[PDB]
Amino acid sequence: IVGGQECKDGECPWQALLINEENEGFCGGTILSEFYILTAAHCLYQAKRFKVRVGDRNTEQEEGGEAVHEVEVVIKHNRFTKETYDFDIAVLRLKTPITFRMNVAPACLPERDWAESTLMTQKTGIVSGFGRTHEKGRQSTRLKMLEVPYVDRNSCKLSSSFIITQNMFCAGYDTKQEDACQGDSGGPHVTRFKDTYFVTGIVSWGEGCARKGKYGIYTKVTAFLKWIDRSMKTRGLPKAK
Amino acid sequence: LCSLDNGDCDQFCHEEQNSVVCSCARGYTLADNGKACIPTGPYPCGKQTLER
Repeated sequence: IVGGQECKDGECPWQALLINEENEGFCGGTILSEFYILTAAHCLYQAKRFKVRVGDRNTEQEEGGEAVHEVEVVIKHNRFTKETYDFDIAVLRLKTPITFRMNVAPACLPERDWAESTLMTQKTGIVSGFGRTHEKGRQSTRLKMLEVPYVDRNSCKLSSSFIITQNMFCAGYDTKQEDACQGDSGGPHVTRFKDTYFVTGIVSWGEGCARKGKYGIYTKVTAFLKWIDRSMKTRGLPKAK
Repeated sequence: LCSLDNGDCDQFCHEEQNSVVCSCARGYTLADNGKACIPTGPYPCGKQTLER
């Protein structure tokens, strides 16, 4: 994350980190329940073997809490096109449930319409992650948070060099250099409504981290809400809708 | 109405049968006044784990 702040204990508890074969993290995720995590389908391709870790705020340290879970079944949207990062969502089903606890809580899933009218019309959303920190935040493995305002589709579609389908939405500053960067992908983009936080996006991609004129684009969770829901009931592979 | 101040609900608002009916996320119960949501267990959803 470029120039945001860190998460105080308790502050960003629905954050999951995905680690690969050498216990290095590559993408992030959001905890939805004791069994499911949400991440960005592309992450499936940045490592060959990965696990999910929760309750951690410093990639090169163990403070306690820090649990590692294995995956059991993973649903990737079967309309994920590696070339467009369209339909960039996957839900993981773990093998052993999460013991929610200090610094480990889920994020809420809003209900479509309400989400549309209230969260998505808020002025900002907040994103978090453990990846690339190009700014002034001593150490490099801490968990950060950054508040990104929402951008309007016209100005999004007119900035990006590639397409913005209706499942992507843009957020970030236009000149300020604070943004989701490499290693935050998959990670949560959550909107706060009266002291409660619901997930509004999954970090998907960007054209560099904090490049002036570019914003970061996230998956439109509100366009996958029912998909997610079914996915949390089944235990299969890709599925659609 | 909902828009106004979102019903005055803590979370979701709906309009149905000429009334405003609010609801809560999974992990919360609608409270007595019909606007607030009460946790059900120690760790709700979307709440910083402040304390313990």
